[PDB]
Amino acid sequence: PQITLWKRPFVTIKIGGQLKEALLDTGADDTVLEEMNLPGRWKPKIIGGVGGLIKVRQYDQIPIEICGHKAISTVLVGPTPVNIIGRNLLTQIGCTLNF
Amino acid sequence: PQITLWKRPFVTIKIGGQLKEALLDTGADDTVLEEMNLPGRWKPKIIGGVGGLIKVRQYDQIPIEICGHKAISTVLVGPTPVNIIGRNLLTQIGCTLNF
Ligand SMILES: CC(C)CN(C[C@@H](O)[C@H](Cc1ccccc1)NC(=O)O[C@H]1CO[C@H]2OCC[C@H]21)S(=O)(=O)c1ccc(N)cc1
Repeated sequence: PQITLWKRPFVTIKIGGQLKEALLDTGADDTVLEEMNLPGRWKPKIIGGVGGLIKVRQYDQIPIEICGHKAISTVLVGPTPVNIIGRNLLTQIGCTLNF
Repeated sequence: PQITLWKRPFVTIKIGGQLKEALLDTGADDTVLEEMNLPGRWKPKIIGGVGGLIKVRQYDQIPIEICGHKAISTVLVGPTPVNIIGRNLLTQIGCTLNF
């Protein structure tokens, strides 16, 4: 389908056995979620946004259900103010911008 | 047009006779541009994202052109690391997300 942008484009995602709301964010390179538990190995990384840098945990090959797709993605976990779906996952579900 | 998200979605914008590169960002409520001079009244605004908050200047009713689509829109100016086109302008040019 098609999603307009008068409202913040939140979608429900299923990850780590949890249901979460996350913002579809074409301005994000990466998918970044608030503090949560995920299984498996991780490595720490620094990322930066509008306000400066934060430390995140990088989990690879994490299954995510989003917009009717069964995806597998890298997920960063850390102190973001909002769960964000970045282009790494938007590309994987065939999402595009159109005007 | 239609824009894939395998690369960052930068487009050329025209504002006040200036050409700039800006990110089409569905995660941003409002357009925010790197430090520049604009005419007319402004008021301070706080915005927030990854890494914290920044103070910006809010200018209303500024003409901006994107890929031949003209809008009159609110433009925030301040210490963003990148020029960002937000939902307030994306809606005015008819931009949607498509799966
Ligand atoms: C965190 C979002 C809810 C809001 N942001 C827009 C977002 O697209 C920024 C836009 C952005 C882009 C580059 C640099 C700074 C901000 N991207 C971002 O923080 O992504 C980070 C995770 O992926 C990495 O890729 C880029 C930075 C990392 S924001 O830049 O803070 C912002 C907030 C409010 C307004 N009006 C305008 C912009």
